[PDB]
Amino acid sequence: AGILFEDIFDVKDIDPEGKKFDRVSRLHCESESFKMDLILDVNIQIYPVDLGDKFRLVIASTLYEDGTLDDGEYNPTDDRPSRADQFEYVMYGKVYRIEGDETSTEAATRLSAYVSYGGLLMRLQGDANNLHGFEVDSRVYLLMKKLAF
Amino acid sequence: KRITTPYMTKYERARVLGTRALQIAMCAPVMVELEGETDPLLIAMKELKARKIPIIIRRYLPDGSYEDWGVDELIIT
Amino acid sequence: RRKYQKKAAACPDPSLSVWRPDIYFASVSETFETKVDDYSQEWAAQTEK
Repeated sequence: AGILFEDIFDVKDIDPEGKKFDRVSRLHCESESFKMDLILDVNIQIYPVDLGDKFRLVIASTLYEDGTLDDGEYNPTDDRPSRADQFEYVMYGKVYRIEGDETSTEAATRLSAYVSYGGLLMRLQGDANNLHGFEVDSRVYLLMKKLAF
Repeated sequence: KRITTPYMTKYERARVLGTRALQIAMCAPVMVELEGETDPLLIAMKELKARKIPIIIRRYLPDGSYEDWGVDELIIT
Repeated sequence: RRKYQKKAAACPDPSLSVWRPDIYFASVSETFETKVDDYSQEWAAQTEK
């Protein structure tokens, strides 16, 4: 497996900072199993999300769950069994900032990793025990699916 | 005993490539292999990256003295 | 008369009057030395975490 993160979130607020971009919406989410939080920009034109909804979230570093080599090139002419076919919404962007709440203490209780999916930003703050895999300039994928119960 | 800049300046490169490009024209012999251009400035600028231009420069200090630096030994930017 | 060494005979000259800057590496102005050293002190603090 090449999974760097996996949790089931829950949308609690949408655009509180007032900056309402067209076709992009903020999603202040919170986890339920853990106590992490999430800021996510999704494409509303393609994959709409409203508040109160709950969705699976997986952040991988490769789609090839077997034979992990993460070559980093898109070929639409290749059909191979990958990880993307299980989920509905797949992004691809760098990690550009890791800035926690430390006070001269390495790997503190709060650690925030900032991912930028070609412009669509993402904050993933929580316990630093989960976010070990994230380094600066690490090409990670975002994999997402909404589940209703 | 020569104490000036070891770096070739911009005007040094301009005059060396100018005269060397005229030291290519009028059937003058060339010292690198060429992919086939007709502009002598490209030819003279490829010998600069080759450090094959043999020109010695007399950098006139204002007394009337000079130091003889070589384009072979001058460090381009 | 060690006062002639206690009181130094002058301050030392600027680093680009003595030891000219075109040949002699790391001979910069006093203002630029102060700027480089303040940024080294700040850079170590931000690169600590």
